[PDB]
Amino acid sequence: SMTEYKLVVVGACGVGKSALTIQLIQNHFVDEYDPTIEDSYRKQVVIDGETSLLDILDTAGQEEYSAMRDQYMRTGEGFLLVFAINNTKSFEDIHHYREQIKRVKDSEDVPMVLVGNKSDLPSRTVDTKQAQDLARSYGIPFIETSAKTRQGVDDAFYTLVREIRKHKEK
Amino acid sequence: MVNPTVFFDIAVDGEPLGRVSFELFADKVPKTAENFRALSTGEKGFGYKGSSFHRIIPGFMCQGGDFTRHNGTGGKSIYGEKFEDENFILKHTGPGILSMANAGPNTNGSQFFICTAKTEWLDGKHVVFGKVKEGMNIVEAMERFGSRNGKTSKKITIADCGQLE
Ligand SMILES: *CCC(=O)N1CC[C@H](C(=O)N(C)[C@H](C(=O)N[C@H]2Cc3cc(O)cc(c3)-c3ccc4c(c3)c(c(-c3cccnc3[C@H](C)OC)n4CC)CC(C)(C)COC(=O)[C@@H]3CCCN(N3)C2=O)C(C)C)C1
Ligand SMILES: Nc1nc2c(ncn2[C@@H]2O[C@H](COP(=O)(O)OP(=O)(O)NP(=O)(O)O)[C@@H](O)[C@H]2O)c(=O)[nH]1
Ligand SMILES: [Cl-]
Repeated sequence: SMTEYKLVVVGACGVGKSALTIQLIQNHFVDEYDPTIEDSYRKQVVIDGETSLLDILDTAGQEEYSAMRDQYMRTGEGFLLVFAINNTKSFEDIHHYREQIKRVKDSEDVPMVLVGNKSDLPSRTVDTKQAQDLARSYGIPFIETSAKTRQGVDDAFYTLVREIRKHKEK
Repeated sequence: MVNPTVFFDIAVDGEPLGRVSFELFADKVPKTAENFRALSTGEKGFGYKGSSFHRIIPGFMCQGGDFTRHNGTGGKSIYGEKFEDENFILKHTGPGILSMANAGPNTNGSQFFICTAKTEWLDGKHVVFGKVKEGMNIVEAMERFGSRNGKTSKKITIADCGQLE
């Protein structure tokens, strides 16, 4: 058989939400920044032997359109919370994203994964330990990724799928 | 004392679409109006001519003005890369309002947008400095090349631009 998941990628502008999604879907990376309004992708994958359609909503990093934001969170089955390891503000935003998801879902138990992107860059401002500790406090997985080298890209999305699968079947 | 008017000859994949003219509110927003005027004549050696309307979203706006990177991220003012928000006297009252695009407070460059509807949630955040005079029908046509994510179905460019007498 097959399953299907609505994955939503959120996080501050410029952290690499689109680059991560394009690496997962299309297996390439470009340095050029094309700021997102909203994009959706669909891809059939096999994760742990189980075939699934991934529907990926790539959102814009913006804080002005709360009604749209809330609808993305209402429909999403799991969330990648993305920050960049060289963008301290993006890490400080992470707790806001989680609070917003909990508010919309009216729940403390929502599938999500914390993603520290741009791990290839030597300009780090956010320590790995600080991100690990935050994710542990939320009870969610943490993974460091690079859309440029592809490190951790499949693992980030597949980990989120596993979080959803567990939630559904428990 | 009369506000200046500038014109944009719009093209679709290089073929003429029509002309849009704008009144620039030099009387109430002088620094912002002067930037757009000078970018429209090209008198500083750079400006709008040849650049695209890269982001068009039906029901909302037509946005353009990136003549430095040609990818929606660039542009620059006659005063430097960015200049401060001059005032917020004027509001996004309906179709044809001309307003500055930005990336937050005090980041005006060259990118701008033409409202195709009232966009009042931008009041106090984007500096309104002009309006369409003639050619709203051309703006309505440009709007039809847009889409929900802003990508255009053909290349919409400012083939010529300048100041009217
Ligand atoms: C953190 C952000 C940041 O720092 N950035 C740096 C680069 C980039 C940036 O600011 N620029 C490239 C600016 C620029 O273009 N400024 C824009 C403001 C802007 C910028 C970006 O990148 C995205 C959005 C706005 C954005 C994203 C998602 C949106 C959205 C706008 C709108 C909607 C929406 C809301 C309600 C209902 N439907 C929708 C859409 C149709 O649903 C898909 N969404 C989805 C939540 C609002 C609008 C009105 C539909 C579109 O608004 C714009 O495009 C605005 C309009 C005013 C002028 N704009 N663009 C800007 O000034 C450059 C100038 C350097 C990000
Ligand atoms: N070195 C490096 N650069 C990256 C990485 N991921 C993204 N970038 C770069 O960072 C910039 C922004 O990436 P992008 O994916 O567009 O960010 P976004 O989060 O989708 N931004 P928005 O919210 O505006 O849509 C681009 O120049 C992109 O090439 C990464 O892992 N490493
Ligand atoms: Cl906006």
